[PDB]
Amino acid sequence: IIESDLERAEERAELSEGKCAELEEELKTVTNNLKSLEAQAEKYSQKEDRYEEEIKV
Amino acid sequence: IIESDLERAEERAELSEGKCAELEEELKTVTNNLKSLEAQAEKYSQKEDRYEEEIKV
Amino acid sequence: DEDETTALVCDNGSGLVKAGFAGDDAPRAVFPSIVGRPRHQGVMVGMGQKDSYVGDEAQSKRGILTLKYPIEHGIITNWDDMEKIWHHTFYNELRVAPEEHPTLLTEAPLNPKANREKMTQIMFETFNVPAMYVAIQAVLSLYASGRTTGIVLDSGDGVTHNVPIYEGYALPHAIMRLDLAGRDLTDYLMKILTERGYSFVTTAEREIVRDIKEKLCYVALDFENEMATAASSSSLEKSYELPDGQVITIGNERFRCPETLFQPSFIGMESAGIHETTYNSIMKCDIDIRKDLYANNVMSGGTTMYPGIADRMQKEITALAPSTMKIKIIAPPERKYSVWIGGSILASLSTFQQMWITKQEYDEAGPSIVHRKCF
Amino acid sequence: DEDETTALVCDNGSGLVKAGFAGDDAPRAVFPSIVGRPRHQGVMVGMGQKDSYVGDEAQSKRGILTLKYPIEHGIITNWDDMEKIWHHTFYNELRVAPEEHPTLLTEAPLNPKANREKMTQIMFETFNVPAMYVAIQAVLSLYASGRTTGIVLDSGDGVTHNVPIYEGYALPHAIMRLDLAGRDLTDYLMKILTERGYSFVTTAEREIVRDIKEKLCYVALDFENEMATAASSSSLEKSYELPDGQVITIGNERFRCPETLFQPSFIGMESAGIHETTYNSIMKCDIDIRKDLYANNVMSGGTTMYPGIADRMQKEITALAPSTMKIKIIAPPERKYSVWIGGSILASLSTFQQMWITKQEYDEAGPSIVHRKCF
Amino acid sequence: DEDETTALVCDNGSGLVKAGFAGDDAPRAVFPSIVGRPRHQGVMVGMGQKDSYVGDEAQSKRGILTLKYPIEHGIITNWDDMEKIWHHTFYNELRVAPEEHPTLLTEAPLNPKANREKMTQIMFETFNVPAMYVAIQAVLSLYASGRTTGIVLDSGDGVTHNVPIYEGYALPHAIMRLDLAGRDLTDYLMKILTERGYSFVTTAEREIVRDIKEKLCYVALDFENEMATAASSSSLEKSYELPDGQVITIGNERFRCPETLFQPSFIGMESAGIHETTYNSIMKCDIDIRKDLYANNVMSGGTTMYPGIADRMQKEITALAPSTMKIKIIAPPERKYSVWIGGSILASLSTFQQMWITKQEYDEAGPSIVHRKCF
Repeated sequence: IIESDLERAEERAELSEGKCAELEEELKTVTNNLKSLEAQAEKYSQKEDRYEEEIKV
Repeated sequence: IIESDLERAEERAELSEGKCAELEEELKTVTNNLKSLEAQAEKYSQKEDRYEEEIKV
Repeated sequence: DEDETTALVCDNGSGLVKAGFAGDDAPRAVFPSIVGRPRHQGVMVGMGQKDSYVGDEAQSKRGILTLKYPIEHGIITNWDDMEKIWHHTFYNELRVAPEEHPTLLTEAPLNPKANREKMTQIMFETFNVPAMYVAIQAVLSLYASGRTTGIVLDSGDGVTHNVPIYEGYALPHAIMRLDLAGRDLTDYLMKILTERGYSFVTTAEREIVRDIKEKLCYVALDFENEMATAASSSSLEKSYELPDGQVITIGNERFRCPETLFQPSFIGMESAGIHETTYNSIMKCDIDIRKDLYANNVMSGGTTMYPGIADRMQKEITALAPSTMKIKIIAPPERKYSVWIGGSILASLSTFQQMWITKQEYDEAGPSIVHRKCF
Repeated sequence: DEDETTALVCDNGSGLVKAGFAGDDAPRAVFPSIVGRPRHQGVMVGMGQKDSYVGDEAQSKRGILTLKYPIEHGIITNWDDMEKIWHHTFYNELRVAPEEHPTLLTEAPLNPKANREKMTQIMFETFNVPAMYVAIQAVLSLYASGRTTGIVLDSGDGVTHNVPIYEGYALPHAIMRLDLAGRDLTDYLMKILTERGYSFVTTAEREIVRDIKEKLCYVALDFENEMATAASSSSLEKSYELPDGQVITIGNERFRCPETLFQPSFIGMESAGIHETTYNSIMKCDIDIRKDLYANNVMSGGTTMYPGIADRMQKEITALAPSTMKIKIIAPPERKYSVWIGGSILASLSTFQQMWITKQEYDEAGPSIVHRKCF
Repeated sequence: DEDETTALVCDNGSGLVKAGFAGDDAPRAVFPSIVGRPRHQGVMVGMGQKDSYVGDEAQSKRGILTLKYPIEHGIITNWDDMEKIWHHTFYNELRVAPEEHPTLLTEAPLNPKANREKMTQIMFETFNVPAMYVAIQAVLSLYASGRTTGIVLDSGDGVTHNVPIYEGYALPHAIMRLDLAGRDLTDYLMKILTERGYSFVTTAEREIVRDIKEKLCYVALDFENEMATAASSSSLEKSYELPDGQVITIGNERFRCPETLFQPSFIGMESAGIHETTYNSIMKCDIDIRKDLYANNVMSGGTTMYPGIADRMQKEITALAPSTMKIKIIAPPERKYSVWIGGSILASLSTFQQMWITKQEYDEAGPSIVHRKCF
């Protein structure tokens, strides 16, 4: 019974670990996108200025 | 051992669930930061476009 | 069981079949496109045991079965097995009778004609469906993604179709179709892992490698730098647990397989790769089309779930594209599950009620009607 | 073999290269415009094996080669491969060194100028030819056909230009360049044969479809009537034997490929076809020119081989052409070889020996000189 | 000791090891790939007795030895045992110390790294060979067989390679590692002879069955009619003399064993067998390659010595193959010895003198060098 609950609890660990890994992969994907977007938001803010400068010029 | 492994299987259910929940929060955090940076990068891309439109003008 | 004669939607590929009803958000059940058969002599008597197994039954009992896929490279070659898959799909898990519901099936635009014709015949003759439609995978992906204009790069298990669409219309002269797919990447991974001391040559072994691929493999953004490290250090290896307790680790092979999408020569294929064909699908369209296709590279199908693939596809085409112009990729969490989603959307459109073939016109014309009525 | 320092003549398209000695009625050597390269890793040693193969070498060992051509839609894009083709054609097959012979190369009048400059530069700098001339393909087609007046519809592999000439004079305002040629007709056929269940995408496969087209296809005097029968009866299918012993049968696809000449929309082109350009080039010619060009519309180059094309074209032009006037298409035996033959006729005229760029004028000015010296 | 510093050649399979010097037309000696060890307690004293016996010593003293094979389906897993076999080979039968001569060893390229790395290391570090070269079995077989193009069927003791070669090039995507070999045929025969009342379960018994197989078995081009009679009549049984004077007769089992190569299900293997595997390797090659491989199926390795095998293979392939085409098998007397013969040929080619790893490059790079210098 404990083993059956263990198997299910382990299954939950696996399902939850599955989700953990999936979220981790999504976390990293999103975080990697965050980072590329941090780079883009800054490059874009810089472009906001390069373009603003093209307008000023 | 089995009760201990149930406690561990359950601990792992809790740990992996706990961690996947932490990742859901980290994921939502980076997703929201991504959305913010994306919105920011997009606001800049929109400004870049406004300038591009004005650059063309 | 439904309160309307809603169409059934069955996204039948060379991998898994996703099925449910039109108007929903997701399939009710998914099934391997497999019919399994024992390769052993029975010893005990009164054990049940089928002559043939279908879908998930075939996969669950696979330890002694040889498993065959009725669909290869997007085309049904074995329609007796598809009748079994559809019987299972409809009556065992969705638990619906197509006799009371229109049914929508999917295929690539240059999928050989026998596919849509036999799909039409099975549903009208064995299921006696009141209506049929065979839909375009790119169309379905565009509805799911919220676009009418873009390149649909559908790199799934069967074929890569890669068709440019503008304002909802085909630009067929620019379809950069390619006989390179997820199934070849699986075959490559079986061979490259064999080289590591883990041979994978039987059916059970093939299903395991496909599972390994889906969880461990990636394409990355920069192959040469990724391999310079993966080939030099164990820090980039990842383990996998096999059903019998064996543990396999994969190093640079983890991405060298998937890389075949960008370097087809790895498996003996003569091809520019999926990113050059994506680029050419845009380039081969008229100059006043190109700008909208560059801004809308639509990713769908399988293999779209490899880490680094959306980022890499945009990098590879923007690198071939002209300067000044912005080139963008669309790669939503609905990637690969876009064909089924599009089926639900399309089946339910009021304007699509003029596209469905009824079990009237069918009898006068026969299954060849699909070539007069669908696309 | 040659016993005199006659001019060499060589016509070069995206299809094939024809060459021989001026004064004859045929090229003495014909090679594919192909340079082949191996795409495999060698394992045996002492096997010979080239870095590159040219012309017939490229086709003979093609089983493991990727095959590329240097000329696209009328222009040279790869001068290095043209040098290899000419080196082989002149020194190995014709057994002639151009250093001792003037050489005549060809293009239609709207061909981008870079093509004439490259033809001039390669022969003067890598072959050390004592003299050069670049002639108009329409000029040479009319010489081969026995005409001074007529419209040359050069439906070759790359591009069709449809150039009108009256009394030996250009009517350049009326040249209706068309983006439809034999290479596109091959692509159409590859897609329609895919619909029949035979995918042809790799080099060996692309060569097969080109060969199928050349041997099995015809235009069809009446497209719709020919299709009504071809689509209904297997008696109109022609069986082609594939290199590995397998066969492919082709039905209405047999004529739908060349039909693109009358239906360019088949490959996504915004045009009615070769008969439309035939009609527009004459339509824009002077009202007192038209009668002589309508009675002498001239087929030249390849794709004119279609035993359906002779009647198909005269019917299509007659239908658009004025009454009272005799409307006629010349479809001479000097087809698919008319430019080379015309080249021999021009190159050997006594009146043409003052038309040569010498290898003096060339070095003083550079290859741009061809733009002032030829036409 | 020789009249030249010729390379020594040793072909180490999972069955037997063939060895001699490069430039000869035969190995000087053949040894079983066996290291034997006593399984009994000594009773007498001053009896000599080794810890282990190798090759022919291992077989001659086998009455009380357990006999192990250091090579597992082409992979050396026990390199201490191979070093002892090699020392015996080089010093007792060839009578040449490797220190003064380059050495050529062979493997399938399908072998998962460890074999070529350890083979290279043993010769450089325990024998101090001045140079090394690990060769491809398909290459060696084609040189021995007089071919540059064809498929090598080396169905020997370990693994079947079935690798196609065109113009000296590998076509690696078409190579199918097959887990069906002469060693499995022996195990099958031990079990079916047990059914007849002659159990074979020990080392001595395994060696007897291998000897029975080699001398009594055949495959038959028509196994069905052959078994209908062989299983019905004693007139088709052949007597074999067992080491102790007892006699075993074998009937349909004689061919039933070899038949496994065409009926792999007999040993529990999920495979189409060697004829279909060969066919698929042909099929997987390009369409302009397929015809040259169909006409050039080349037998090598072991089991290719069974009566009816050249005809059995040619007929099975012909049945799978398309019409018009002629399917042919080359089956030289250099069978089973062909990899060694090829080693002699390859080691001696002038175009292969730059392929050798020197005992300098080896130490600077280590054994991983085999991946940069050999193939």
